[PDB]
Order: sequence, then C-alpha cells, then structure tokens
Amino acid sequence: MVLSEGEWQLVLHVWAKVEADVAGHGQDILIRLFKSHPETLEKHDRFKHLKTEAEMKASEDLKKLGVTVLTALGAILKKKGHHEAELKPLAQSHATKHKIPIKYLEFISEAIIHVLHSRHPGNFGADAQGAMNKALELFRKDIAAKYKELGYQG
Ligand code: HEM
Repeated sequence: MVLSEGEWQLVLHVWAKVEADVAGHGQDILIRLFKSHPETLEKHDRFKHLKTEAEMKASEDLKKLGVTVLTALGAILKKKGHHEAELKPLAQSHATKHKIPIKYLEFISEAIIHVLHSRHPGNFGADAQGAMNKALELFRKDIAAKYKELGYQG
C-alpha cells in the first residue's frame, strides 16, 4: 500500500503532539495494551509479575520501554514509507528473540489509536484516525513480509 502526502501530514501532525510527552504516551499505550490483552504481558519476562495498573504506573522499567517503543515507531513513521532499513533489525528481534506474533502488533496498534483518540480529540478526528490506521497497517504488512523471509511469519 501507499499513503498520500496528505495522509502522512495528518499522521505527522498528531505525532508532533505525542512527542511533547514521549514518556507519558509510552506508559499509557503499554498499560492500555496490557489491560486489554493480558496475554501480551506474558511475553515480557521483565514485567510478567506486575499485578495491577498502579504497579505498572510505578515501574520505571516499563516507562523506559515505552519511550524506546515510541522512539523506534516515530523514526519509522518519519520515513513516510521508506523504512526498509529501520524495519530489518526490529523484525529480526521480534521474530527470533522475543517471538511476537503479528496478532500482538495489531493489539498494540489498537492501543495506540485508543490513546491518541483519548488525548488528542481535536487532532484525531475521523480523517486523522483513518490515516494513522493506514500507516500502522502499512507497518504491520511490511513487518509480516519480513517475518516470512526470516522464517517466522506468524
Ligand atoms: C509498535 C510496535 C513495536 C515497536 C516499534 C517495538 C520496539 C521495540 C524495541 C525498539 C525494543 C528494544 C530492542 C529490541 O529488542 O528490538 C523492543 C523490545 C521488546 N519488545 Fe517490542 N516493539 C513493538 C511491539 C511489541 C509487542 C506487541 C510486543 C509484545 C506483545 C513486544 C515485545 C517486546 C519484548 C518482549 C521486548 C524486550 C523487552 C525487554 O527488554 O525486556 N514488542 N521492542
């Protein structure tokens, strides 16, 4: 798939707001993911023991992971589709080391959309959400193709 320049502008415009508080958005997104799909928490040997949302909010390790996730995703989005180089090491670690099924990438995509809709209603109307969804779908499709080449595809 290919996004138009107008769609990229909608995506990067809301992303600029997200970047005013990377740590806070990172926390919100991961907690939303863990609450909505607890099975994803099991993949994180580092956080598997957290029992409540309060414990999650207090974890400095989870906050650091959130910043790492958003910083990597932001670098990919800013490439506006020309992200092959950035995708390779990410696909390799998530397929071979962490063993993350594509299904879980869809779950985190849902969490990103939920949080942006909650925090940026004025900059995340229907058109902006459609553009962000298209960007995340492109990301998942390209990662899935890489998983297959790497021998995982799942
Ligand atoms: C927007 C999608 C995502 C991005 C950009 C992303 C990015 C990253 C980055 C950059 C790291 C650190 C270096 C590495 O190991 O590659 C990481 C680690 C990891 N990711 Fe992801 N990730 C994503 C989605 C997921 C999902 C959905 C899961 C699990 C349900 C996941 C599980 C992990 C695990 C287990 C680690 C290691 C965490 C640790 O250090 O203990 N990732 N991810």
